[PDB]
Amino acid sequence: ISGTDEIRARAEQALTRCGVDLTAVKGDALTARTPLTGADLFGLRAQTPEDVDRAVEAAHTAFLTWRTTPAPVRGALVKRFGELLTEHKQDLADLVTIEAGKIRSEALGEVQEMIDICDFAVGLSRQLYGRTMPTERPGHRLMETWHPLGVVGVISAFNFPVAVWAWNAAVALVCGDTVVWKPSELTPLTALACAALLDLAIADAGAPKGLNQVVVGAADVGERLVDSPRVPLVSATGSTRMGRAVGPRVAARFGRTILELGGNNAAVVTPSADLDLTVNAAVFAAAGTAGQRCTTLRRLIVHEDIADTVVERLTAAFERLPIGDPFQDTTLVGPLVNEAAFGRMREAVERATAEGGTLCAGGERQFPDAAPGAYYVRPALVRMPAQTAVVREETFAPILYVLTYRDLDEAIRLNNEVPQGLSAGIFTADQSEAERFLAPDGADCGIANVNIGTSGAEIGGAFGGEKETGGGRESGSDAWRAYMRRATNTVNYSGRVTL
Amino acid sequence: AAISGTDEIRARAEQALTRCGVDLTAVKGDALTARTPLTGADLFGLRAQTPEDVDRAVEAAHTAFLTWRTTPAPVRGALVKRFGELLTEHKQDLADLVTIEAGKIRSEALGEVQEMIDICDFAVGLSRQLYGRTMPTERPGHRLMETWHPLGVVGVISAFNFPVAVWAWNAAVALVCGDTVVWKPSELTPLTALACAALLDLAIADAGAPKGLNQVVVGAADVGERLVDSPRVPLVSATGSTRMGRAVGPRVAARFGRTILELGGNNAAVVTPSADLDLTVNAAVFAAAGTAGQRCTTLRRLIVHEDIADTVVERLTAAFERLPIGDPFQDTTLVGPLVNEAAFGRMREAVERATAEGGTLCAGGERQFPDAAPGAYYVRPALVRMPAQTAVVREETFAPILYVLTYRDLDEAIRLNNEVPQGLSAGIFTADQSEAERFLAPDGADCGIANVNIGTSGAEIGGAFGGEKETGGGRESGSDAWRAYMRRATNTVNYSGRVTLAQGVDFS
Amino acid sequence: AAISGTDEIRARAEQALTRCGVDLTAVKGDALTARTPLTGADLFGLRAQTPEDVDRAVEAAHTAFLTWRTTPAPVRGALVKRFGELLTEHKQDLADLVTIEAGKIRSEALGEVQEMIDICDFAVGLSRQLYGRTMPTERPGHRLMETWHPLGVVGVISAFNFPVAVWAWNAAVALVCGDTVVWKPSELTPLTALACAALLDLAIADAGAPKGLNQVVVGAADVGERLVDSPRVPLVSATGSTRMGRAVGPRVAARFGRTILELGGNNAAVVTPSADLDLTVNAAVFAAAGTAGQRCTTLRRLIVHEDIADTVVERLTAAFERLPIGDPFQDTTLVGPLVNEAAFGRMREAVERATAEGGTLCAGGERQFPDAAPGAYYVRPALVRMPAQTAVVREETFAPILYVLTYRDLDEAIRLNNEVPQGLSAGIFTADQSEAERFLAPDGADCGIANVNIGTSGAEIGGAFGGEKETGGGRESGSDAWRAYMRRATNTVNYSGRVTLAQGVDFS
Amino acid sequence: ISGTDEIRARAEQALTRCGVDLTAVKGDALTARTPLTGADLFGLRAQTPEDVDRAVEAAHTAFLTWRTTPAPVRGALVKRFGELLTEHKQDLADLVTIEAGKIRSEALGEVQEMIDICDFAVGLSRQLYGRTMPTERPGHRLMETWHPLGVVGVISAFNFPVAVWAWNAAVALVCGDTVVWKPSELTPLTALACAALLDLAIADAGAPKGLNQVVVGAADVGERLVDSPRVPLVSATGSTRMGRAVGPRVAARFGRTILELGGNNAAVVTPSADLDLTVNAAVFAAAGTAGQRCTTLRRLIVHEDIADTVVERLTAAFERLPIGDPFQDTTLVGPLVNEAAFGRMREAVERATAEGGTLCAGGERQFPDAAPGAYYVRPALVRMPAQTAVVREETFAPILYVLTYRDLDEAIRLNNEVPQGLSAGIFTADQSEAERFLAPDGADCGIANVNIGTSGAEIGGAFGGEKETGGGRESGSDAWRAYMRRATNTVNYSGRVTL
Ligand SMILES: O=C(O)c1ccccn1
Ligand SMILES: O=C(O)c1ccccn1
Ligand SMILES: O=C(O)c1ccccn1
Repeated sequence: ISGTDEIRARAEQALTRCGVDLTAVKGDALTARTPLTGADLFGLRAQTPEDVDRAVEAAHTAFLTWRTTPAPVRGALVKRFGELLTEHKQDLADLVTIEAGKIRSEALGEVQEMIDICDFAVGLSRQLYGRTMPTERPGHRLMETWHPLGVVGVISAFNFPVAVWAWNAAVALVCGDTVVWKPSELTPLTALACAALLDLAIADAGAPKGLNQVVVGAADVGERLVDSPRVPLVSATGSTRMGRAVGPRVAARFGRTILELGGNNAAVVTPSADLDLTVNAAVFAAAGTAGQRCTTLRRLIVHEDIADTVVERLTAAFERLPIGDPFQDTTLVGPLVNEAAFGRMREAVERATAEGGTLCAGGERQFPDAAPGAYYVRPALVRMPAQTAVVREETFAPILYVLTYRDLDEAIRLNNEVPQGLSAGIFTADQSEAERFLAPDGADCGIANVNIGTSGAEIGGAFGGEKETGGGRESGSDAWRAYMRRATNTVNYSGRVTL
Repeated sequence: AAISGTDEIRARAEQALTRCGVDLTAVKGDALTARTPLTGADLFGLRAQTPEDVDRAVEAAHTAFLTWRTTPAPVRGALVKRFGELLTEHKQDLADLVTIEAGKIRSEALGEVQEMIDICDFAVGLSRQLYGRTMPTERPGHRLMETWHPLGVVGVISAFNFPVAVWAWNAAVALVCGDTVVWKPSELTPLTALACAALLDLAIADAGAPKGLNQVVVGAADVGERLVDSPRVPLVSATGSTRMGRAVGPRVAARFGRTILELGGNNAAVVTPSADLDLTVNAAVFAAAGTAGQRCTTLRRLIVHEDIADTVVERLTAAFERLPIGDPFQDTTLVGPLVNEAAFGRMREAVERATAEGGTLCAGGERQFPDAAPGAYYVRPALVRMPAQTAVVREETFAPILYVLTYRDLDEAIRLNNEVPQGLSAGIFTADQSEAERFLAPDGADCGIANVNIGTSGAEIGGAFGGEKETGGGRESGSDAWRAYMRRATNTVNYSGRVTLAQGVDFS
Repeated sequence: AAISGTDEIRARAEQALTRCGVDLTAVKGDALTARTPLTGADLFGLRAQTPEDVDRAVEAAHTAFLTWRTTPAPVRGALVKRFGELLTEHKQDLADLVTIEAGKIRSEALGEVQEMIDICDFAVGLSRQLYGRTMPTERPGHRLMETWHPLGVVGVISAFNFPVAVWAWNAAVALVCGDTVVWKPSELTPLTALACAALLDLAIADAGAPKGLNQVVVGAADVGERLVDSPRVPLVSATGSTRMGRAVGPRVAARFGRTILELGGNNAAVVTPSADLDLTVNAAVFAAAGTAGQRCTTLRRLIVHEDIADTVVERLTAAFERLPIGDPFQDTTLVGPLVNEAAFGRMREAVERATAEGGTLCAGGERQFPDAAPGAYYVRPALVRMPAQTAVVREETFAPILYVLTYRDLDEAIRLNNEVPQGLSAGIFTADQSEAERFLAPDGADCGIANVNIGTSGAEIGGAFGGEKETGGGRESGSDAWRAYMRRATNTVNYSGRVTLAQGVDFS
Repeated sequence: ISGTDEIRARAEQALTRCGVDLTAVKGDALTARTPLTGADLFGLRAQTPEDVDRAVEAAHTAFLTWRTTPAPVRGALVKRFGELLTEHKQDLADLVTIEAGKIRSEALGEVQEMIDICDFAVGLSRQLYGRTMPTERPGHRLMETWHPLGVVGVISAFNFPVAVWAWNAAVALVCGDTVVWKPSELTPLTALACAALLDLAIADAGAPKGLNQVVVGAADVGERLVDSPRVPLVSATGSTRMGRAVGPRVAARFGRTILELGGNNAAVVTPSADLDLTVNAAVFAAAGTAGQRCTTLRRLIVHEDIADTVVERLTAAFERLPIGDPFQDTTLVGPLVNEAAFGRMREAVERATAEGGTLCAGGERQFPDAAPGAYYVRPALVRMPAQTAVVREETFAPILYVLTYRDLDEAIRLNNEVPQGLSAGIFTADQSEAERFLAPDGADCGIANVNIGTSGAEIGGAFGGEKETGGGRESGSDAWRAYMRRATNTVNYSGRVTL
């Protein structure tokens, strides 16, 4: 396993290359850390709640200029940012691996997501389409226009520490908004590097300095951002608890929220499923990112006629998964984020067996003496007699519960029964089963796929889910509309009014 | 003036209800009462639903939804078409009930029923659209699309002032979107809702549609609160005063539900030096005094350039003095009564406070013929010239009070428009091309509706209706407002038989 | 079988025309004749328009357009709503005329009239949409939008086989788009057009709309040609055989006009090894034999996997032998007559040539009860097994002939589908998820309509209807097909008071 | 004036820098030329009609691969092309000035149009939106999809020798089409440079070589392209004669055309017009590019109450226009393209005075001895008593006809009376007049603007016009739909059919 001194030097190098002034951000209030060894990297300055208020003030002042800057000019800034991200892709990806623990190929993919949404937002900057339409009034004209909203508060999580902010910031900036970003306390360095690169693009563009600001600190900092009367939109990604904080209190001040609170995602495996395809897809979606994606596969609903062979094949695969240092290309499963994540995983597996389940593979901590402060775990495969309490309540860990069904409508009911609703997949060769799964009475999730897993999503699609996932959408399609305000304009050019 | 008697109003209400298919014996009772602002009197008592009845109604609506959501949308549109035909057939009867319960003049009552018919026609068109998207995917041998699906039971909370059109907007759209509806009408206007529901129930019977597609729950606040709190109601659409917002918005958010909120406006019009004054005075009177100042879109603030402020006030003063106030069934009437005594009280307190904050009462504000209908509150709309936009101006009163403010620079007029906490509609009267465009620009008026040379009530079925800030953010009726009634799904379909292998490893 | 007599048909036609408001005395004459495929006989003579009359009709339609184009689209929609109500009222009468002139069975005639009603409902929705766009501009202090405007007079050329629905698609959409219409119906089906126009003229009178919004011109080819050549007709919508294409397309292009061309299809269905054979045989019979093979969307080629080809042919042979052929007014009839003797002649020549090109006639092809109605051509649909897709298979005959081809690899079936010069509709019958998606993929079926587990007539109001290659490229009815009836404008609005100075020089 | 030897060396340098192999393209069949001096630069190889057939075959073979290449991957090629255009912007702009004669600032702007449509097309590559919509059939699903069309024939003109092709090629390539480009015989070098840069992007992307090909030659080459049965779309830009060739014969083989055949564009000047704004706007739109834009202002319809002062101000401005070498930054008006252009201009002015008009300014050839083979002319200002034959028939030269009106509806009628219909503008301070001009009974053109001239257009808008302009649209909004084919798909998953 990579040494902590080596990791710290890599982090400082990447930060410096991305334009971070290490002397200016170091301090004693917070500590950067790495799940690779569990070690603290170095101390950081923190922001206070008054700092948040000052940051919102600076973002709002920037917004007053940015909102009348033509959207194609705002797109030119985002185009330049994408060029800088391309130039520093490896440096940023190193920070993503160091702080989030994800393997390098996934860290590079996450940085590429940033570049791709930049390119998409540059296209959007000439669109942001409203409508023109007839009016019933003679000698009048009617249209619908879209306008910049204001300061956007972005709350992101540890597991996608750069892509979620990029989704929000690339779209928000092209929409004429400004951004105040509160990253996860677990992943501040990625955010500092992102912000420094964007500040460089802002300088090159001659744009206002307050277009984007990062606030580093604990829960009190994020609370102050959520409560700000000058933040009309809060975009929050995290686990379910973040909804009951953020949603209601922003609603209480008549603000808007985009909430994406994770999922408890299932795939249905029908009798005609290609089992090699299904096993590969399930392994990648259940074990990838050590089960720490919003879209992670956590429930496999398998037809009773193939359930035994599917569990046998998955058991063999799970026993073969390469666990290790996420900087090694041979690794598929890196570490969990911290000790509490490991403890919660162990507690879920213990509860599952007490609720009648059978642990088929995985669950054991790997090479603890190689890094006693880090938690490398083999993903767990648990066969369950029913969708019990532990199955319905998501644990943010690599645990794949296997359930059986006979009738497709019951598989759909099992998919839909849980409180979350992010993504779902069906593996089938049957044309009708595929369509039934995607029909109005099929899977109820925001993402519903055929013959690809629960992480099957891309930039051009709206990303998000239903029920306790929170209802928000980000990235593609017309998700941008949540960052602007609609106006309906009637124009009288006839000189008369009804008497 | 001569005001209809309560007994004459009751007889007309009962005739209208019977013609619309309501069983008077079944809906009458002793728990609540129907009433009329025309005299302030109770008409007759009504049976009420309990909170338990609300839960039963929601569960029955959900059962109906389980069938309706797989009924093809064009077939769902056929039901709405049939309902529109019944509304057309009973337009006069329903308009009678709107005048009786809301107090609005006959022509406005007819226009509100026509709004229902028009949104039915619009929703029938939508029933073949409800467009999602197909789009490229980056993955070879895959397809990508976005689809829209029926959401579930929609709870509709409506207000006294548009007792049929708001529900119609929500129900016509929700039904073609595959949703079902539980409607809590205003405690002040139950009869209009009973008549609407009876006509829709006839359409449902004619169509062979599920019986639980729409239900009216008649009750007080505990009935409405139970509807808002139901875990089986994924969307609550609420129209009412600002206080409905902090109620409904956070509560529904707390259970991961969706809301559409339209909580009224404090709407302003800017009058520039080049304004056509005949056009402007007519538009301002209609928008300030119409519906006795009880529209969400009512004109409450007039922001007039200092060069023409004196002549505009003179003309408005004369016009307000000529307003015909009386029984809303008489064709001569332009201004009917306020809804109840509490509305009159709040109006008088606002006018008194405006004069204490430095304002000058230019016209109106007095109760008319109080002895002719002692329980009813007919008032002349008030015109108040204000030296600044003080607290009483920024706090909207649901009453016909028009505050006149002066400005010099257009950016000051825009700031005056935007400074209030509401944000429903705004208008600018100008002959100047650049001023009109500046008012509508991103740094212009901040409202959900922003118009040129038409007042703050200038809106129509085809546009999205709603506003910003404390108005609540929701949109109803036109454009793609229907998307709030459905859930988006993003679908990736793999037909390649292959998946990307993580780290190149094949686990098979 | 028992076939209605010409005199009984004429009496029913005259009753239907009178009920729809046609003045029989005014339209009768000696220039042309109405006829019926049920017996092949002339019904009665009609007055005809001259080419000069066409120019007069176009100029009158243009005068109407000058008023209609500034009539608000929702008001234009109200006219179309009224027309839909009259169509609903006279559905049976109009369907009688469709059966009499086109020869299609009662249920199909009723369905075609219902298509008219449905597109009216759709167009009423469109009348509040006709959406353009608003979008950012790169220029500070400017605004940018895209608007859609009424185009002008639309010339509609329709065919005998859908004598009312095609005009309805064009007219309902054109009218709400602010256009006016001059309609040249098939020389074979004038009475349906006279009845439609009389009902629309009543709607126009009820609405107080301009009288020249729609006119029917009754004539031969010189009347149609004058319409196509008119410099006052910016859009010609033409439905007919392939030969209508090289006529209309280039001529209208030569005067910088626009065309919508839908020139029929040579439509195929692929039957894969996993196809549900009961579903497939029923769908194939309905799509091949329905309307006596005289739909633009008729199934003419069946591309069947070699593993199931023998059993599919056996089942189709038995089904074709059981088809009930007879008078289309009898409820027992599924297959009515071909339109005329020339259609029968071309069918016999194609079947004879197919057997000479190596094919095997499996069922049908014979004229039924020739002595019962000697001037009418009732035929049993032909089923022909072909060893290859030879010339006669690639050249479509407007007759019920189903050619059966075999394949092994799906890419071969797709090539067989795509190899013909027409490109209207295609279908695949399969239980396999990947085959269904492959058929619809960019390298799949090349047609304008491509379906899974539904035949080649699987289309509906909400979709754009039309095809590719020699089908002609046009789209009608649903989605945003309406844009072909309007002109796009891109509007930049400067409110900044400034312009970019070329080379920085201020010439003022 | 720049010397021919200097110009030739600049052209060869720019070509080489853009990757052109000078030995491979030089020949004896055609000659490159420059309007700066009228001189021939050097000889070029030409293609034969069989070469066109071979090029179409190669483009079609490329199309069979490109049409299943995911559109976002096709967008990555266009993104790379835009980067190469940015890198070689000055080199390409030099070739545009040398061949088209336009001043360097306009040549740079035209190359920037290419870069901007590349960025827009990269956004489109994740959109290309069809629809999903309800079906009336129980247990069915309905959608509308868009598919690559095939080989696109592009015919461009001398006056925008790179931007028009870029509009067509960036959109076509993202739409999965391939391109065969026949540039103007007058401007082959720009096309060779564009094609070489795109071939470099294709090589970097690993894309098929036949995605884009240039065919250099005379009318027989373009005719063979237009007639090809494997070219389903022809996009043609040029003067009106190109419509009656291209439109009807492509229609005769059931192909599709996009036609943009220029304009006879007018601006209305109302009594409340800002006259400083109007004079500047009119001078730029009438005299820019020496009157050789499709969007050039050719008709000024001025209210009678201000007509005298507007003509006086325009006369003064026209007398002050800087005519000269388009490589000199002081130049506003460069040369006309060739002697025939000058002759046609002179003939139009002579006809205008015979039809009752008064030449107020301009029309004289400038410094002929400085370059006897080049035609530098001062733009002509002609006051006309009515919209006579010469006013209604466009001459591709800087001639601005001044007409008077009193009632706005008559100004609109004068605007609309001509056979072309590309662009129109109104200069007014009056809110109602502005809206009346843009209303359904207002200006009939494809582009209709307020307080900006007839060249007021940009990437995000659909570009094109009505009537004899030809009806086509290019560039923005959903112009891309003309490059693809619509499919309507009904999917039955219920297992049943109506009996
Ligand atoms: O305030 C208004 O103008 C309004 C409110 C609801 C429904 C219709 N109109
Ligand atoms: O061929 C068809 O199926 C068709 C043609 C025109 C109108 C309706 N249907
Ligand atoms: O005439 C114009 O302004 C034009 C023409 C083609 C491309 C860009 N601009």
